[PDB]
Amino acid sequence: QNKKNSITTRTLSKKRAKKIERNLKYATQRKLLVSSLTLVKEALWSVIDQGTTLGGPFFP
Amino acid sequence: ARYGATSTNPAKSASARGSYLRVSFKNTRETAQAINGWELTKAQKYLEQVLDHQRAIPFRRFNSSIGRTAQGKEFGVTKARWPAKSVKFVQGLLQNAAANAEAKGLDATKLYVSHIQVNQAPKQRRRTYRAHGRINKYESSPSHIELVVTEKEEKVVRLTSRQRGRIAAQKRIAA
Amino acid sequence: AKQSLDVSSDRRKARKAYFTAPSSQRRVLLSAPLSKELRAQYGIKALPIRRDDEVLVVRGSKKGQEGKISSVYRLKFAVQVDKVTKEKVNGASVPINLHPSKLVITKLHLDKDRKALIQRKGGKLE
Amino acid sequence: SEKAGHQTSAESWGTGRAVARIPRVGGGGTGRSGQGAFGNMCRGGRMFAPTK
Amino acid sequence: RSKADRMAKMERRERNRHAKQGESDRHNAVSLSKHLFSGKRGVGKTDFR
RNA sequence: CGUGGAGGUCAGUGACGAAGCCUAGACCGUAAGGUCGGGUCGAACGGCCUCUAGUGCAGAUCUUGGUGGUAGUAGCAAAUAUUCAAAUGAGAACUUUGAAGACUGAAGUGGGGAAAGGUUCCACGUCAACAGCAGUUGGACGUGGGUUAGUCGAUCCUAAGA
RNA sequence: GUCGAAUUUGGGUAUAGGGGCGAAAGACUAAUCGAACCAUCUAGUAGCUGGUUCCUGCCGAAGUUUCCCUCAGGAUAGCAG
RNA sequence: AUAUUGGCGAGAGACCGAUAGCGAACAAGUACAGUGAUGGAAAGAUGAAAAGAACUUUGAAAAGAGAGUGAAAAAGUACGUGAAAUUGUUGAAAGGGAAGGGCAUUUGAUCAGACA
Ligand SMILES: [Mg+2]
Ligand SMILES: [Mg+2]
Ligand SMILES: [Mg+2]
Ligand SMILES: [Mg+2]
Ligand SMILES: [Mg+2]
Ligand SMILES: [Mg+2]
Ligand SMILES: [Mg+2]
Ligand SMILES: [Mg+2]
Ligand SMILES: [Mg+2]
Ligand SMILES: [Mg+2]
Ligand SMILES: [Mg+2]
Ligand SMILES: [Mg+2]
Ligand SMILES: [Mg+2]
Ligand SMILES: [Mg+2]
Ligand SMILES: [Mg+2]
Ligand SMILES: [Mg+2]
Ligand SMILES: [Mg+2]
Ligand SMILES: [Mg+2]
Ligand SMILES: [Mg+2]
Repeated sequence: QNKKNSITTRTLSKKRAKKIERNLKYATQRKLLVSSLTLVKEALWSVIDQGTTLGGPFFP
Repeated sequence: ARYGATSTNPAKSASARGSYLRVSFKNTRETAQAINGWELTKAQKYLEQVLDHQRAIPFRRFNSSIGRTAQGKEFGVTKARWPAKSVKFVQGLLQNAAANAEAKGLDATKLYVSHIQVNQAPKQRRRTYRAHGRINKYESSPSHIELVVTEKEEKVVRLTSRQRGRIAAQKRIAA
Repeated sequence: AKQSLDVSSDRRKARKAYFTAPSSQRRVLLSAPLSKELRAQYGIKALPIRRDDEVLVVRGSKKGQEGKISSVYRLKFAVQVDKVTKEKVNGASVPINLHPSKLVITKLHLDKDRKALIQRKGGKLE
Repeated sequence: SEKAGHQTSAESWGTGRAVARIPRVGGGGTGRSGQGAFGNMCRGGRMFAPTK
Repeated sequence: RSKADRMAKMERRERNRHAKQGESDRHNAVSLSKHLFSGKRGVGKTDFR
């Protein structure tokens, strides 16, 4: 019903839903055969990877 | 998570719960039953009147040797009470449910209490000393309360050959 | 099958020994094999892992990642490699506890004692 | 162990005491006091016909 | 600090349910009291009034 | 017929889900029982030939643990007594100050000690549990501060005694 | 009821269980006294009470006889395989 | 050459598997009781990894609702599985001083087999 897309006591757990998805992929294979922190850190890693004279010989 | 009952199409529902609440299980069961099925704002105004002692909560199951009142007549009973602690806990959960529905964007004028459930929490075990050096239990009976509000919205027959022949004859007779 | 009368096959005793082993025994317990190139270069198969050597992860979800050993947490039978972490949105970084038998040493941290260990295990460095 | 279930100080409370006549642990101040003892039907008691 | 405080609060819950006055309240009730369950009262002096 | 464990075998079952548990579903046995489907669950377990036993429960005022009805019931009525405003606070019959009304009535509901207790004293913070209503208060919870002797006692003396 | 003494009372001290102490009640001796409390021998002793855990098939009784003087407890005959 | 339920060091089992097995698998001869001699418990299991739930929002707060972590939160420090007694909600039904059970059938609900 959820794939097709009141008060009830019929709910489907995510554990069972993931198992149904996995088993359906098994059946399909048989039928055929028959992060901002990460980006900031990498950006920082990529980034880091006559003259002049003032005063003179006298005591101010 | 894991309510006693859920809403199909949860996009039009909001829920609230409170666990291990140190309030009388029996009084709260009667309060939640007085609320069950109502429109939300109507329930809130009713509970305010109950605290004001203008209307009353009917006591239907846990009511042995309760007094009688004239405010029970609206619900067709004689035994009704005004449990303040229960009403305040239930009002807190109702306000939370309304807040959740507003955060979801539900229409507050169409919300009604589609589910409300009171279960027994684990007991609070005090003891009392009694005559002849006895220890007796002296316990609190707390509640788990949960509730869901919801927006209110608005042939093959097999005939025998005899039956088929009768129908065909009827059609031939008729126009 | 064991032949010595001084060795025990008792599971309860073996597990108690593992879980109450002190730090010096845990060093030996936390050994890691060498890579193919290092194995050919030094002529030895495995060494007790230490703090400054470079490893390759060869098992688990972090397989194929490389880095330098950050710490050898003997109290929890694990090692932590500086580049192998788990990150949260609030900026938190938690090191992954890796077992050294699921690692491979790619660069050894050599000192006098480590060279002596290799040579007494039969190594042929340089 | 041939001492299993017997290292206990317990005695029956007698007949007509509105409780079963199994021997019960004496003393006070702990949950063990008053509990049934020694019997193969009692928690912490001696098994019937202990293995030898 | 906040994590350890939350840990201590979560630990407290069963003793609070048993209504202990604190960590130090370890009063133990006996299972049965002999003075309450050793009655066979003749015609004469009793153990209470 | 069923159960814990043992020898042999089915190169037996199992992460495409072992065992356990729930089940308005299915079948086989006169029956003990066995078998299959669905749900839940997560790591092991069965058929057969045999070996072995701490091997099958409704009772024992049985044992240990858990839970009902009674029931929001009995009751929370000794010791003459409370009331007003402000403050604090999410919240005040019960905290604090003030305003009042009373009481103990010096053989005290006052001021100190002995035995016993051992920090309960006092300040700051502070309310989950406890204070059979309540609580912002506490002899509660958390962290500290505090007991100064040549002259007060012990210490010395002997008593019944040991 | 008694209330200035055969008075009331703190503390120290003495007497310990087949013992003590008793203006004598078998009182009292730590809610324990016709026998204190604690551990052990000890799972002490049964004329008696209670209980004693799966299925089905087939077979299936016993108060009627002698005795140890008689009660008690046993022996013997019968009946069921 | 014999003994050895104490001490020290080892190897094992057709043993028990948290009401079992030592009283004690755990800060157990502990906590607690008693003037004393003595008496004497209960109590093991999140996850591979604390990644033990940031952030927003309602609330005085505990908390809730979103969000997120994780294979899983039908694992949330009440934490593996999660039975029964007992309880709540929902749905269906029955009820003129008990209920339960047997034979048989009506009604309603629900269901398997056999379909060449
Ligand atoms: Mg009444
Ligand atoms: Mg008393
Ligand atoms: Mg035992
Ligand atoms: Mg399964
Ligand atoms: Mg048995
Ligand atoms: Mg039973
Ligand atoms: Mg029976
Ligand atoms: Mg009984
Ligand atoms: Mg019981
Ligand atoms: Mg009343
Ligand atoms: Mg009064
Ligand atoms: Mg006066
Ligand atoms: Mg007066
Ligand atoms: Mg004070
Ligand atoms: Mg109170
Ligand atoms: Mg304090
Ligand atoms: Mg045990
Ligand atoms: Mg669970
Ligand atoms: Mg049930």
